[PDB]
Amino acid sequence: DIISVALKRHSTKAFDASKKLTPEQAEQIKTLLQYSPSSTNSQPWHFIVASTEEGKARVAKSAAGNYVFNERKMLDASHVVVFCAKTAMDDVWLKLVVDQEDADGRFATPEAKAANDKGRKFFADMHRKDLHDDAEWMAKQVYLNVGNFLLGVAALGLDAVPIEGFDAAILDAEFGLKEKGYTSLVVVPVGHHSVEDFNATLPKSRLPQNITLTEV
Amino acid sequence: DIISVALKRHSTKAFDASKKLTPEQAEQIKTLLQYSPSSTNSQPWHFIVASTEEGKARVAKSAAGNYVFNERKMLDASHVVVFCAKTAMDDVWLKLVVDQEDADGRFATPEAKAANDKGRKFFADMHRKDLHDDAEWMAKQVYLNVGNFLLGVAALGLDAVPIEGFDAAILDAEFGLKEKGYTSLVVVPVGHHSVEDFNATLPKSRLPQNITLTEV
Ligand SMILES: Cc1cc2nc3c(=O)[nH]c(=O)nc-3n(C[C@@H](O)[C@@H](O)[C@@H](O)COP(=O)(O)O)c2cc1C
Ligand SMILES: Cc1cc2nc3c(=O)[nH]c(=O)nc-3n(C[C@H](O)[C@H](O)[C@H](O)COP(=O)(O)O)c2cc1C
Ligand SMILES: O=C(O)c1cccnc1
Ligand SMILES: O=C(O)c1cccnc1
Repeated sequence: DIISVALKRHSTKAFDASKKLTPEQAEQIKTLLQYSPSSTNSQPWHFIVASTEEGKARVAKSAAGNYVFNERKMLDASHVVVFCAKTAMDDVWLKLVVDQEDADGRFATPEAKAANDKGRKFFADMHRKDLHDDAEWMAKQVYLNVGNFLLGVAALGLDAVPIEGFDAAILDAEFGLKEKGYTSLVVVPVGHHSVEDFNATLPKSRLPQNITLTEV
Repeated sequence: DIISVALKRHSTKAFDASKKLTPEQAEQIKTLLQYSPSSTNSQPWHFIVASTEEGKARVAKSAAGNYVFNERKMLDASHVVVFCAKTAMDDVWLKLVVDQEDADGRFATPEAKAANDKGRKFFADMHRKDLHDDAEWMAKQVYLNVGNFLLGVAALGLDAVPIEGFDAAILDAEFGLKEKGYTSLVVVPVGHHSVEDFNATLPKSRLPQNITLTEV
């Protein structure tokens, strides 16, 4: 069943502009985005969900130059999700997280809450103060969300395609992302594929496990 | 249904060492590892699946020290997956990939294969030659694999826990990954939680959508 989803799922190359998500599906994809796991529950992300013609047109502006070939996808799909990562890990965000966990009832005592904050604060520093790779660290969490989203959407019976071929400088500018602390990394149009999706009937291809997998 | 899977899964803090994956499930998680999508279908990864007592112990060594809280999870879980990313993208691997799609029958003509090879190399060179984010780029694809794997495993009725808290240098050394061209990124113990898993009862917590998601 889930393996069936994983084996039949595919990157749609063309969407049917007349096929939309049901209001229920639309709510579900947002839930998928929100509840993805992340290191220390950092959730260093922001998402832009374009579902209107005007909204999608703005996103598609990022599909120019060498990426015009991805424009149709953004324009024709039902919903287009823009996965964004924070550009820097700050204490105000760290406090926001632990406070949400607290409001959600994950701490039986203030010291348990302090212990959690110190733990998160410890790995955040290791990345920003020591390794100096917090941008990459948070960007990795976003991709993990993307991975969770792609399988999820497929299990909902919806078509989608993860997109890296777009101009992030344009996309960020179009939504003032940098001046808000974020930068776009991946774009994911969602909907139903059209008869023009040649990849819907092509066999899936992956390297043999004897190359990529070792058992011990 | 898959939404329920997303809302119900949780990071397992303790596993029951007596609860092993069935031969079928052990095979499904590998299928899961293999079929994750990736940019350009480059599949810049290698997986180490430890299931014997000795193998899991070797992986566990990487958690000794400042990551002791993650050590038990690695010894008690039925299967422990180590997600590794290629450390550099070489033309041999690009050759291996495009030849697999060919063997799997994704190209109807030689020009199609060449055109695909050309497109894949254009983005590979962009990352290695122009952006020099070659390693981070492949690492991100591995995380996308992780995200897909965590949802999939959960939908399989299995417990798991993503782990960044481990010494990658130790792990890399134990399995001679550096000379092999890979580096460990995240460890994922899979199995069934024991009554010791205090996180199986705590409520899940996530930041509000009114701050993380913009609709247009
Ligand atoms: C992070 C990421 C970015 C990618 N970019 C694009 C893109 O810009 N345009 C496109 O047509 N496909 C894109 N792909 C789609 C596929 O090339 C890869 O998912 C496919 O070759 C492996 O196939 P399948 O997804 O149908 O299973 C990307 C995939 C991932 C995971
Ligand atoms: C890449 C990554 C690394 C993480 N590392 C660890 C770890 O080293 N130890 C641990 O106990 N939990 C670890 N977590 C689990 C989380 O703190 C958890 O994903 C999060 O707080 C949200 O809770 P949930 O997974 O139960 O939904 C990690 C999560 C991700 C995605
Ligand atoms: O999310 C956690 O608890 C965590 C993440 C990285 C390292 N150690 C712990
Ligand atoms: O997988 C692709 O086809 C792809 C990935 C990144 C950028 N452009 C195309």
